[PDB]
Amino acid sequence: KTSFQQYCDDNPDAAECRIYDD
Amino acid sequence: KTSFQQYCDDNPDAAECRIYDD
Amino acid sequence: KTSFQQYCDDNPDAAECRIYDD
Amino acid sequence: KTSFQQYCDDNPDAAECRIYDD
Amino acid sequence: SMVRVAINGFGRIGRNFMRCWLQRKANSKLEIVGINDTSDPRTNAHLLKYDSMLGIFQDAEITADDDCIYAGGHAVKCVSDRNPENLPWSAWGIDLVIEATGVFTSREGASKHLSAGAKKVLITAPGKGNIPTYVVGVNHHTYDPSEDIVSNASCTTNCLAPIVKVLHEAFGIQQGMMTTTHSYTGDQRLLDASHRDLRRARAAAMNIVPTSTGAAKAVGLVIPELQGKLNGIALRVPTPNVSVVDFVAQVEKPTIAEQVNQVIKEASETTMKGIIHYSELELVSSDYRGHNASSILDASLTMVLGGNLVKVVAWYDNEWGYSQRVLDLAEHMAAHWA
Amino acid sequence: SMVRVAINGFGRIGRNFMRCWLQRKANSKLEIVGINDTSDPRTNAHLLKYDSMLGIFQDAEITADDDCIYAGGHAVKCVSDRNPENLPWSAWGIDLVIEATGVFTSREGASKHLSAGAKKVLITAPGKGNIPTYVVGVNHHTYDPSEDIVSNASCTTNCLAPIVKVLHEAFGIQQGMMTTTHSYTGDQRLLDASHRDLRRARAAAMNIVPTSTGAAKAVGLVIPELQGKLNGIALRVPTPNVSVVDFVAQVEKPTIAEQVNQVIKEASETTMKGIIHYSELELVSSDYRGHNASSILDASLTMVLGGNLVKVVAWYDNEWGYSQRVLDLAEHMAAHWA
Amino acid sequence: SMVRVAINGFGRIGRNFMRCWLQRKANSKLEIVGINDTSDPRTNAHLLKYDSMLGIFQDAEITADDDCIYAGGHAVKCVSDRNPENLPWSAWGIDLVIEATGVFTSREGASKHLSAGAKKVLITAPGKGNIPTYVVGVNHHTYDPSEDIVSNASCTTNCLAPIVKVLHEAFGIQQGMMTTTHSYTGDQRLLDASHRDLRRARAAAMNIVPTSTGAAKAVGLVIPELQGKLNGIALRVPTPNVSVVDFVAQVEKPTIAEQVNQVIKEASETTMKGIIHYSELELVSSDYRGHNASSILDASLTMVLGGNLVKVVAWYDNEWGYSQRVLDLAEHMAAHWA
Amino acid sequence: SMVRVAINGFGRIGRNFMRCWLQRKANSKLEIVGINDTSDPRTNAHLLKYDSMLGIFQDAEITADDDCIYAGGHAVKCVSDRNPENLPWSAWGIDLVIEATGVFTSREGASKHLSAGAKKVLITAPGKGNIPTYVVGVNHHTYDPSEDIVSNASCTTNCLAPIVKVLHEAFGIQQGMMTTTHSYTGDQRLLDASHRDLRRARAAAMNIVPTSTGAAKAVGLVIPELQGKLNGIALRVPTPNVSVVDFVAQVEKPTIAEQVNQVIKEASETTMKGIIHYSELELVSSDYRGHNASSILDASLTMVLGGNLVKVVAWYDNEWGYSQRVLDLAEHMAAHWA
Ligand SMILES: NC(=O)c1ccc[n+]([C@@H]2O[C@H](COP(=O)([O-])OP(=O)(O)OC[C@H]3O[C@@H](n4cnc5c(N)ncnc54)[C@H](O)[C@@H]3O)[C@@H](O)[C@H]2O)c1
Ligand SMILES: NC(=O)c1ccc[n+]([C@@H]2O[C@H](COP(=O)([O-])OP(=O)(O)OC[C@H]3O[C@@H](n4cnc5c(N)ncnc54)[C@H](O)[C@@H]3O)[C@@H](O)[C@H]2O)c1
Ligand SMILES: NC(=O)c1ccc[n+]([C@@H]2O[C@H](COP(=O)([O-])OP(=O)(O)OC[C@H]3O[C@@H](n4cnc5c(N)ncnc54)[C@H](O)[C@@H]3O)[C@@H](O)[C@H]2O)c1
Ligand SMILES: NC(=O)c1ccc[n+]([C@@H]2O[C@H](COP(=O)([O-])OP(=O)(O)OC[C@H]3O[C@@H](n4cnc5c(N)ncnc54)[C@H](O)[C@@H]3O)[C@@H](O)[C@H]2O)c1
Repeated sequence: KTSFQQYCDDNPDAAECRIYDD
Repeated sequence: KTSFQQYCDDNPDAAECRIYDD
Repeated sequence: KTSFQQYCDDNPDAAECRIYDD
Repeated sequence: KTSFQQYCDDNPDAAECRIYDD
Repeated sequence: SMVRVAINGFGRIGRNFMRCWLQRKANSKLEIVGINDTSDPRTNAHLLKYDSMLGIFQDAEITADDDCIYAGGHAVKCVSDRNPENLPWSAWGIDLVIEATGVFTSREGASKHLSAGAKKVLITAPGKGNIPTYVVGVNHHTYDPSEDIVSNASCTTNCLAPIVKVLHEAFGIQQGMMTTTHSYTGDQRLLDASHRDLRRARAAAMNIVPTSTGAAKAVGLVIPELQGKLNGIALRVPTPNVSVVDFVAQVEKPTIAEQVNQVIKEASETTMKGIIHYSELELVSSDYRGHNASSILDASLTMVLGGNLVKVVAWYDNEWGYSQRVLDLAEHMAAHWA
Repeated sequence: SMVRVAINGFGRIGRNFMRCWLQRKANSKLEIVGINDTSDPRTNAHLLKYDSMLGIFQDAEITADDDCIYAGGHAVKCVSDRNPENLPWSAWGIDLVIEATGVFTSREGASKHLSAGAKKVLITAPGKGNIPTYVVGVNHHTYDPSEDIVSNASCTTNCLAPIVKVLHEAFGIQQGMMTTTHSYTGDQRLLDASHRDLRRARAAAMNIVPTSTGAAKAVGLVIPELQGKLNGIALRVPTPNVSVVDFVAQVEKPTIAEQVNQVIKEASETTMKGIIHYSELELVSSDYRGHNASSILDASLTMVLGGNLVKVVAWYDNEWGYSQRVLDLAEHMAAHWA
Repeated sequence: SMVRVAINGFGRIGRNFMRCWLQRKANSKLEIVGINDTSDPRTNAHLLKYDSMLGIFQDAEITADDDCIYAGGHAVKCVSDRNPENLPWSAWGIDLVIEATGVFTSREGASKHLSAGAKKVLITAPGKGNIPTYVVGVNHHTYDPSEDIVSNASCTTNCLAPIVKVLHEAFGIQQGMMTTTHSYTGDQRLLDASHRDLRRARAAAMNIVPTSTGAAKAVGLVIPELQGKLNGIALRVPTPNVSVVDFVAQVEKPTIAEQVNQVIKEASETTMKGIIHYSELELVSSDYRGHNASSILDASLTMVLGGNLVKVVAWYDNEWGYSQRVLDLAEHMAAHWA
Repeated sequence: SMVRVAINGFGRIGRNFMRCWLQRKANSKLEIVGINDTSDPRTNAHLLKYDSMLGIFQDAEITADDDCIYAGGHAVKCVSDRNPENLPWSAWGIDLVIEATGVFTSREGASKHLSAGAKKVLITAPGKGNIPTYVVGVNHHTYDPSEDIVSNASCTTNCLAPIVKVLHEAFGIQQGMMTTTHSYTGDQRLLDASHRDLRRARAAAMNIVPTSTGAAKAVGLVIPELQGKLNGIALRVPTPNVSVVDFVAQVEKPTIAEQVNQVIKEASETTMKGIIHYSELELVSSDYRGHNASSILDASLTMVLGGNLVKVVAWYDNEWGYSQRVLDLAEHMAAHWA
């Protein structure tokens, strides 16, 4: 994992990570 | 001190926390 | 013709009248 | 006096002419 | 007897005014009986009912035929003639015209309604020339029932003048500067396009657009002591409604932010009740949609420097709040009608 | 020698066209010598130079006096008459009029320019009635040099028709439906206001606004095999420029998304080079500002179901890309002049 | 007695849901007793009361202290822990969690609420993995009372699925493609900024932004006959709420636009009453703010080609309409509780 | 030897700064060799190239691999750690960190970069506490090369301070009030959502949003004579870039609008060349995208009352103009580096 991939696993609600299936 | 206050101390770049002095 | 229909015949470029087929 | 000036005298409500003092 | 009203120009102000009256109809001395506008009754009824800012009109059914619109079965006759001299004002027995087109703001222009038979004209805009100008809550009690043409000033003047009156009576205003950060209005173009004013030419929802304004100077018409002592500008921004006045004044009596706020709060509870609202809440422009006050002081923004340089900031719903004031002025004229 | 051009209507398309020509004039058979517009030279020059979408014009100095605008020393005569029959086309030696007002799209209307002295008219919009219609890259080589009034179709037709032609020749289009999610344009009102079209009446930067469109049916004019086989709609949304077409076709030859993309990519490199661009990048509308292609296929969005139901999605700069095609068509006419 | 509810994630859906319940609580089997969110009670109460889309909450007073928010005297306990395993669901006697954070959509994630003491979880989003999915009006009667984690699907699935069910039962859907022109949502960035999705990274109010969507494929979860037969995409546009789905279907029984409209109208009056509304009015997105239907068919936009290629277009308030359906599903679970 | 630069925080300012340097690279004493950011190199390269405000980067090819981004084949190493104490500054030989995250603006926070091995830190924001603060063109010649942490102030302070310096030296500023009508920035939420600041919580593209600001007080740091004599506020509005300062000052020497404009014009041609631009044109915010000045005086808006109350209005590109100043300050530090 990259640091970015790990960050989104730990903080899926972070602004860089949110995916809402509209 | 509240949980929200601790959250913003720990994550000042979080979307709920950012204060840019424009 | 109504007054409005006559107005748009006389002024097709008026704001109340413009129809651009996008 | 120009044609544009006469147009706005004759049609002050035209889109090219409206001046609302906000 | 009801005062018979015709609306000339069924635009943002004409339709906001109509909705204001429909909600206040039970207590009204006015009866809206006619509309003149560039468009036809079916279009007018559609736009009265379906409003991007106000929502769908809830209080009564709105319908139309070839000749009239109906609001709760009450008929409003419609005509479409851009020359007021041709309008059927005598034939319809019109007492008062609400002049809301934006284009008959001079005495010569507004008087065309008198020629067509109306008894009085209320211009929903600053007058050009020697037209008596009123701000409800500031000088409307000076209205003379013999006047045939009056102006209700602008939205911005209606927001600024009550605040100025309170500050002047408490501290003595020596000079003052204003900027209104104002929602875009229908005189601006949607995309860059020809206009005799090069800034109104520019795409309204894409830009901050400066315009000159007479709104601050006009406060001197309704507070004559301050003639020539006020000036300002407008910045139109990409919101469709709700505006804010920022006023910076030099005052005679030294003060501090807390006192400035207390004076305005006290007035809002007493002499300016219903005209000024005092807010200590941290709100934003959308929250003031539909507010009935002429001015909502944002108390958190008040500041003073050196005792004598005072900044206050006040919100206003430029469509709805102003239209409430148009209706208030018209009801005042009706109450004093000979 | 040079074909002398007048622009009638110095609006979004008229000014984009002028800027396209100013950048390409070194290889041009056209000389823009005149402009007719509602406004005066000062306003025309200001809006040509300062553009909310294109930015400040970089390539040459733009000035004006009472009679002309000037672009890098090139003088362009100006007139302001909304009746084309009165225009000075004989006196100015005008060969070709670019008809960009939006209001002279019938043969009767456009022919007023011929009565005034022009030799040909190129309408920057679909024609109304029996007007030959061209899309560069699709059928412009069929231009008949004896024609006096032609149409360059619409922005949406220029985006859709090249893609449809490629898909039809590869797979056989039996039927197709289109929706364009389109930037707002100057026919819509800034705030809710009178309009003969009740959806165009509504505040453009606040709403998704459906409108009917002839763009899909007009593909049948430039690809005659497909007459009657296409239909669709427009949804105007709160962006000021750049649009996207979504096209769902029923095709005869069964296929899959990878093959649809391969066919369009191959065309973009050969038969449709400069007309269709093929993109595998994850971009958004702003990134296509100023793109010179008529259609940019967003390859990541292609999908197929059941072999025969194909969806493709293509971007287009509806102001700039379309104006590049107007210039291409005008140059083609100038090179085949009779 | 009452099913005790906690909201996890007091965002757009969490707060819309709360307002839906506050308006419907007189007939409810639910009692909202707790909220968990990143922020504190003061912030929760402020945003519940003051809403840029819904306006100021009218029905009851909204206040807060350090521990709770209060809606018309009803106290709602508040906590702030982003790890659901730590939440006080046992201590508060929580029966049902409304999972509205957007981040606990797998069974593993949502089950953390069960470990903390809750009995069931309703995810306000498509589930990831093997989670039973319901659309009220389509398959909610199939609810199995033994299920502990369920999904209410997405806003777009709730709009599309009812229309698809009606069209499938009348004409037989063989394949279908969807595009939603959708208001921007909180997963997009305000200005270009880091995001694992390169299109969601881009300035949301400035751009048309394509995103993939599972909404069409998810219709196959609630209408199992159609598994694998639907696909589509989303285009996010610069409006803050209200969306529209464009659906192009290949159907077995040949038809025409008038018959498609008649079938949907009949369903809207009977089997789909309250779920599909049928509109013949020429409206725009703002007019559908606050609509309670899952789908509003815009009948003027229906078209058919060649008998089998059907296009329908339907509006939906993606915040409020969807939240009404979340409440409907929660009430259904409460009435079938085990 | 080049001064080796790392950017901490590759956001709007970090990426504007990078583009400013790439365009000015030939004359630079700086070499940008590293980036730390929350995201990965491929995302950073994509956002550097594709910008909703600046357009596609034209001057050099931008690519990326797992470890670096490349601009014209020149490698910039990338890392992703939100704790600056862990950053590889000694390992990369970093001389100067551009601190552009918004979160390390105190001496304790910025000093974490020094602990990690960097020699100096330039904070792209007002400092908290005893951090020396510079505005290029106002006090940057007071920079002491022994200072290890400096602040370049805010965009608003960089716009206001040059104007204040010119007005103070010409007329003597006694007190002054400011309002900035400012484009929204990345600290505001896209839709109403949790925030410790209740106004930044609100939907940024839908509202006029007041915020407190230290920008006016900060002018007293760079013009020490005016410490305590200036205050103001901010109104964030729905434009994505470009802002305007409105400044109202009490001055000692009586003046008139014409003299105020002439003094600023003279400074813009001499002592403030490149920092203040003087404009007599009637432009709007979009026209100032990419302007390199810190302040563009809009001369048409200047007004004076009673000799001593002065209003001036100045535009600024808050992203690009400010980033030009960050680069100017960094180049100044490099020119004086021991
Ligand atoms: N919108 C505001 O915030 C606001 C506030 C206060 C005052 N005003 C003033 O009210 C006036 C109207 O503003 P608005 O915002 O309603 O504008 P608008 O453009 O929405 O409405 C003007 C209406 O008058 C019609 N009209 C124009 N010329 C006409 C003519 N010759 N005969 C009949 N009808 C005609 C137009 O078709 C339109 O329906 C202006 O003077 C404006 O300055 C506006
Ligand atoms: N904007 C687009 O995306 C686009 C794309 C393709 C085609 N078109 C078509 O091009 C045409 C113009 O569109 P636009 O967006 O440039 O509109 P616009 O409103 O920006 O420009 C029209 C111009 O013509 C002027 N005008 C109107 N009536 C006139 C008259 N009688 N005489 C002289 N000048 C007159 C107006 O003042 C204005 O300057 C329309 O037919 C439109 O459908 C527009
Ligand atoms: N907005 C819509 O139109 C819409 C419609 C249907 C479904 N949805 C779905 O609903 C969900 C929420 O969407 P939204 O628009 O309300 O988003 P939002 O960002 O407005 O709300 C999310 C809320 O959850 C909070 N949160 C995030 N992580 C948390 C955690 N670990 N613990 C506690 N609280 C946390 C956030 O602070 C925020 O208040 C998403 O799955 C979305 O796809 C949204
Ligand atoms: N945007 C403007 O107009 C402007 C003008 C002048 C100054 N500023 C100031 O510049 C600073 C940044 O503003 P911006 O507009 O670029 O904001 P932004 O949100 O676009 O950029 C901040 C960047 O820093 C990253 N980041 C946050 N925390 C981090 C950490 N701990 N480690 C590494 N990276 C981190 C973010 O992911 C983002 O890429 C703020 O202090 C702001 O006040 C902004």
